[PDB]
Amino acid sequence: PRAPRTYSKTYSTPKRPYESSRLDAELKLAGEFGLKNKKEIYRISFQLSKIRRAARDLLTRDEKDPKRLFEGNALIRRLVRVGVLSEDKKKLDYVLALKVEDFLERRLQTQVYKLGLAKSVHHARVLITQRHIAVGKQIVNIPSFMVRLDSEKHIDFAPTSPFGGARPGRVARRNAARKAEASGE
Amino acid sequence: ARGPKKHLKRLAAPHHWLLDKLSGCYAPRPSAGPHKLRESLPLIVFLRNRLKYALNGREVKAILMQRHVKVDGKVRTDTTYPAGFMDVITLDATNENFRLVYDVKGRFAVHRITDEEASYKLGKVKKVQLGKKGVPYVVTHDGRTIRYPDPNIKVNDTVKIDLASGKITDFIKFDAGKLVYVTGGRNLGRIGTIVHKERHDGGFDLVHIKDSLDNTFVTRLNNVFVIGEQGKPYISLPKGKGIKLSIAEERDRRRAQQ
Amino acid sequence: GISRDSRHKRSATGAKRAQFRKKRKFELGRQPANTKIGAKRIHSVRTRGGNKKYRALRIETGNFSWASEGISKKTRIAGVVYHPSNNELVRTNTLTKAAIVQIDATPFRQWFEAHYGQTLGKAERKWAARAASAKIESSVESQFSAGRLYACISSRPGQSGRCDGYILEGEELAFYLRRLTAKK
RNA sequence: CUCUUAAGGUAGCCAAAUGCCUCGUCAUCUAAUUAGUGACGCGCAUGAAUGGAUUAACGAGAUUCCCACUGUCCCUAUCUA
RNA sequence: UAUCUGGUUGAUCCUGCCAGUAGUCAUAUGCUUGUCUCAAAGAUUAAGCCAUGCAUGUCUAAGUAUAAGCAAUACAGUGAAACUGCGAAUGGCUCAUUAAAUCAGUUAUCGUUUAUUUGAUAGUUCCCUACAUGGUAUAACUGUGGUAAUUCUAGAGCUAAUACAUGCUUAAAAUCUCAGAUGUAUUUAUUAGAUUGAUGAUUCAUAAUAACUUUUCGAAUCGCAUGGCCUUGUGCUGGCGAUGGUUCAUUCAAAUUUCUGCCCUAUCAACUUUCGAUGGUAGGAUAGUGGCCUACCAUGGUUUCAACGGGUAACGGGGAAUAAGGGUUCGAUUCCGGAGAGGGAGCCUGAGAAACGGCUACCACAUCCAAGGAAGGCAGCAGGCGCGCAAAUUACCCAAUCCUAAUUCAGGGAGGUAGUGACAAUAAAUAACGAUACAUGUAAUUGGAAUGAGUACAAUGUAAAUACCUUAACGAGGAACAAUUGGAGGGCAAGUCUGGUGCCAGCAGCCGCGGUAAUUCCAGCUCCAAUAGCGUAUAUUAAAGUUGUUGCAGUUAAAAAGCUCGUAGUUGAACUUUGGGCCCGGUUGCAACGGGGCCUUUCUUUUACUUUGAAAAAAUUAGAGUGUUCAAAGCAGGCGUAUUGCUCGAAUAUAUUAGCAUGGAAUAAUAGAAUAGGACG
RNA sequence: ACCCACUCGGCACCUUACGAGAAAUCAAAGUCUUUGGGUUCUGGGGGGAGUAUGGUCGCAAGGCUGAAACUUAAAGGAAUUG
RNA sequence: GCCCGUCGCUAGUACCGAUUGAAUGGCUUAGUGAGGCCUCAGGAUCUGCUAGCGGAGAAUUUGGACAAACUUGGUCAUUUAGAGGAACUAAAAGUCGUAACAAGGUUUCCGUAGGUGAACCUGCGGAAGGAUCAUU
Ligand SMILES: [Mg+2]
Ligand SMILES: [Mg+2]
Ligand SMILES: [Mg+2]
Ligand SMILES: [Mg+2]
Ligand SMILES: [Mg+2]
Ligand SMILES: [Mg+2]
Ligand SMILES: [Mg+2]
Ligand SMILES: [Mg+2]
Ligand SMILES: [Mg+2]
Ligand SMILES: [Mg+2]
Ligand SMILES: [Mg+2]
Ligand SMILES: [Mg+2]
Ligand SMILES: [Mg+2]
Ligand SMILES: [Mg+2]
Ligand SMILES: [Mg+2]
Ligand SMILES: [Mg+2]
Ligand SMILES: [Mg+2]
Ligand SMILES: [Mg+2]
Ligand SMILES: [Mg+2]
Ligand SMILES: [Mg+2]
Ligand SMILES: [Mg+2]
Ligand SMILES: [Mg+2]
Ligand SMILES: [Mg+2]
Ligand SMILES: [Mg+2]
Ligand SMILES: [Mg+2]
Ligand SMILES: [Mg+2]
Ligand SMILES: [Mg+2]
Ligand SMILES: [Mg+2]
Ligand SMILES: [Mg+2]
Ligand SMILES: [Mg+2]
Ligand SMILES: [Mg+2]
Ligand SMILES: [Mg+2]
Ligand SMILES: [Mg+2]
Ligand SMILES: [Mg+2]
Ligand SMILES: [Mg+2]
Ligand SMILES: [Mg+2]
Repeated sequence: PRAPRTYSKTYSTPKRPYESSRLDAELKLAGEFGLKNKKEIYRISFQLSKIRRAARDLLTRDEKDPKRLFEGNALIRRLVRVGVLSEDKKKLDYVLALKVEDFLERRLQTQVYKLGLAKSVHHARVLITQRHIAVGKQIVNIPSFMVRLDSEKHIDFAPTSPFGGARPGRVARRNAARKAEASGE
Repeated sequence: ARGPKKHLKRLAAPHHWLLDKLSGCYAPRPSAGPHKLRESLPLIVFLRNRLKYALNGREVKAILMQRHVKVDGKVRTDTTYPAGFMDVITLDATNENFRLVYDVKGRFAVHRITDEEASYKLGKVKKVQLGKKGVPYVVTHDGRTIRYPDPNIKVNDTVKIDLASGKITDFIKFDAGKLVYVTGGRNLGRIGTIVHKERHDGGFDLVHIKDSLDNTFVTRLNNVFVIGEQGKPYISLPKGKGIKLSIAEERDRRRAQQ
Repeated sequence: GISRDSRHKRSATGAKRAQFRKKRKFELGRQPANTKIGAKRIHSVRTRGGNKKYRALRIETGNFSWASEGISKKTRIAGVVYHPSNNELVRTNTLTKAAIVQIDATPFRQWFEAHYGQTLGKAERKWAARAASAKIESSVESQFSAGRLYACISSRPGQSGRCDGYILEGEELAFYLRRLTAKK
């Protein structure tokens, strides 16, 4: 048969299901960032834990070690490119001190709201899901996109999806066709 | 198990072919031939994955059927002909010649050469034996036998092969200070000079190689290929000349084009 | 058939081995040829690789070498007089490697007369050149009076189909005559 | 609880060569068993040197079953003195 | 992400387990189920039994064509059948057997076979054809049939070969025998093979002499072009190939093989050796080594450092889950190796099979029969029965991947595609925004926008599709286009709400609730948790420092043998070159840390250990780069145009058992010279 | 023989514990999460059960070795107050 | 207050058990032994060469080794029936007594032996886990 297909889980559930403080913090994050459920928070914390483990294993190595240098520089480059890690924190010790909100901020659902394209995080969510937002010349209909700190200056409405283009929509068409008859002629 | 295997499942093919994981269940099994199964490079791989001229194995067969491809002077219409080290692939249509050599990463690099030097090839002398009727001969790395060799040619030497008359024109000996290619192991694809040869009678002979960057590595005698003297290779070396830059320096060279 | 594997033939510790890999063709054995004397009957056995072996049964003639002068005459084998491995092969007159047989010796006597001209057992100066260093031995020549030479089979009749050999000499002859006179 | 004895049969064992009822009841053995064996025991009337229980070996002792074997029989016939 | 909590008590601190908790490519099962990608899937119980259909055939220019087959002066094209050759020993499936067996890593073949590929290689053949031999040969074909029945085949008449069997031409030169022989293949003997090739090492390669073969090889083959010279003749020479062929080498392989490493068990301590067990000699057999087998001989071989025996619901490994570290558990299963095709055994062909979609017999099943007989092997693909807690279509296709063949063309249930599919995994619809009233929120007080879930012109995708992307039109107000699964005493987030029942019905993993005041049952409302998922059962992992090497406990909670001796095992006091010093010199900032060279009385026992290097397949893991739209993934891809194109990549680390190479000489062991049989001349 | 002082070895004792322990208490039951001097044996919740079975020893009584099914949320230790 | 055992009922689990019990599988002594292979033969009829002499050769057949399988018996292992026997556990408001916890009213407990409906009693030696750390 053909080679196995690799696949991995992208989240991890909490050890304690019913910790009230964790539940309140998770609900705060979901309300602030307009998240669908706790699985998005779980995914972000899982990614943060993977990054933290990598940075820890690198930090246990001696300084100026070839592997530590290469992999830590690559991880710092990726994090600053995605904009999760600030430009003044390229040390690999502030990587460990990263938080869930740092990743949640670089979300396309967060960035569309922070760029004024939407009135709320939920408005940004529905606008993205409805193909109304284009990152470059490409429609991105997924709230989790991790804008790369250079597409941020390019997040605009799509040529389709009639908030940044020519067409007047689909419900406006039927509304006009009904208003023309309701006018009398 | 009851006879020789004729299939080659994917993920069992040599990794230096850089085959797709999910293209199919099977990989092109190198037919019997001059070099090896592992150390070879099927013409279908060289034509559909390294040159991108053909898109399918059917197109590879179509290319091969019209005598277009030529390996070491002969047509070699075999779809999975085991082309290997120092073999010369020449196509009369799209007339350029490649000498199959190892890049720094140990893959068979696409190395265009000229017609004026595609005529010859190099070959490591695998053995020196007396054949029938007392006629001495040499067996080379590519399974070639050459009768009446120079009486000074020993094992681990290299012989230039005309590849038109199929005869020895020149020979390089194995000695300290000679340019050598690494044809296997971790250092596969590196190029350097012989520093010393530790004997290890009974076991495996070890040879120390020093590249032009003064990096010194030891490797088994089985996978070293003399290619000349330092600064004068008898063949055209690939783009990297077997330097084995570290990963950091490779990243720097990659980022030096912005 | 006959198996040469070590899956039977219990281990050196004495443990009985369980049976895996039911008998394989590449491990096969075959039955002895048990080469007899007279009325040559050689059969071809198709062996591994498409090769061929020759089971010689009932062999009457063989190529025997003197090895003192290098003649290697073809002769008739009379019988088996000694066998280091089994006296039953002597009793049944079975031809096999290392068997002590008696050969006709008349081609060797004829060669000796036509080469030296020295009346072993009863072109002019060639015999003079083959000079007085012509006596062979007091035990190799005393057999010529009876016209039978003790020889040792050197080929494997069941393997090659031939029953070649060499005429015993020196300490080998002395040892084999001592064995013969001890057992007869 | 009574009546009652010198003591009221203990340890054991049993339809046993000791149990009437009785061809006792259950199981096994068999197609079929008043037989045999193993169990049960309010045991007419088992039981401790009137020795109790069990025992390897032994037995021209009594008994049941199985294999072999065969005129014991089916079913008789023939031969010798 | 190195975490605990509830339960023994009137209360306390412990031991200690039960219970809770989270994960599981880990199996079921319940409820629910809208979208995209990805796709496990009759392994567990039965390697149990199988109806039916398919899964291995194959032709070029180049083996054989008189099809009475097609087509417009031998056929010359195509081409049925057949002969011939090759393949059918690959693949795919399954895990039953198997515990030093397989397997893994690592060795050897100076101990062997090797179809095929690639390269090289053969002037030596004959005791009245070579301008080319025979049927001793026949198939298909033609015709006559038998049988109820099978891929049954009989008699008769042809016909060919790269089928079968014979059979010459190659001078020239050349060395021995007394005119002949000396090629190569086989067998034996002998010689050289040095210090005239090679290896660490050979009786190696090779050569030579003498001979020997139920006798090999040394093209009586085929296609396309036909050229040149000349006495123009059936003249003489000369191309490119195909096929075949002896030997060597090579490759694909195979077969043995070195060393080390397997789970539980002593309620297995002795095992093997009569009937080979350990070794020697010789023979036989093998492709070859070898007690592989035989004859003789010897009494050996293994074992508490666990042999041998027994169990495994044991194929081994790469790996998987969980994991602070150490570990624990799993691995039938996408790759590698092994084994098997109902159980055995035997064997033909073939290079390669002890083959099973090959044969033969037995055993067990079981099929058709006209009862005479004949035919069987789904642990291949579908599919059926049975077994069960437990697992899908009797679909399409060779378009990719490759494989096979005479080979570009044909074949392939290999494979791919789709159907079934909440195995598992990735992304994330069920609404968003205003106006108005009340106190940012609320009340079915209203509005205009947006979209895909669907359906569908076309198009893309595809072998044909289907689905995905992209979209003409349609396709929201209860946006009814209505999200569920378990809970609300504690653990553990969420009610002392209302009705019901009243130690009943029931809940409750545990503690417990319910006996008329139920925060626990049955319901309504509300609320909680996760969410297209949630619960339940079993197993396993962490929690478990409740298996403890790290790292447990033993006075009283379970546990110090009644006591001493003592073998194996484990462990074992100290000591032998240290310290001066002068130089050369690398890495991080003149200083530190790291090496080497000299003296200072100083220039090849045995191991363990440790450093570095090769090694440990790929896939998987970690990890670099890369906008699959993100992501799981994949190894892609990227950049200026109207090109007649330039280019980066598919790294790196990891296995430290065992073997190999190498530096060191602390630590631990080992031996030197004592009746000197000692060290240097 | 006795006294004084020291010393080695021994049966123990008193106080205090830096320390240890759950505590009772302990100069070891200390030098243990700052966990490693060497070594032997034993235990893994309570019952079933030191039972059944097998082996072995004994004249016997019994000794040594020694399960499982099943069942249970406690059993137990020290201490406090009644 | 707590509490122990016999006995009686119900349910479940395991054990012993006559039956020279039964079934399955492994191994194996002995006996028989298919089949192919090698081998000693054998000669349908088939064709070549001069009544002869060679070659190919089916049926059949000798002896071997390889050996399935069967029968007999033995042994091992795993399941399983069984009259009867003898325990354990759960549920318990059943019957009898009160053995232990207070000096539990005979201090308790251990080893051993005997006895008794039952817990238990008694003898011998031991322990304090005793109800005594104590009479220079
Ligand atoms: Mg009585
Ligand atoms: Mg009685
Ligand atoms: Mg009786
Ligand atoms: Mg009777
Ligand atoms: Mg009496
Ligand atoms: Mg008597
Ligand atoms: Mg638990
Ligand atoms: Mg199955
Ligand atoms: Mg296979
Ligand atoms: Mg030789
Ligand atoms: Mg031998
Ligand atoms: Mg396993
Ligand atoms: Mg198994
Ligand atoms: Mg496996
Ligand atoms: Mg299984
Ligand atoms: Mg496999
Ligand atoms: Mg097989
Ligand atoms: Mg089956
Ligand atoms: Mg078979
Ligand atoms: Mg089949
Ligand atoms: Mg098959
Ligand atoms: Mg199937
Ligand atoms: Mg809905
Ligand atoms: Mg859609
Ligand atoms: Mg409720
Ligand atoms: Mg709460
Ligand atoms: Mg503990
Ligand atoms: Mg106690
Ligand atoms: Mg205790
Ligand atoms: Mg000792
Ligand atoms: Mg020491
Ligand atoms: Mg316990
Ligand atoms: Mg107490
Ligand atoms: Mg009392
Ligand atoms: Mg009293
Ligand atoms: Mg009392």
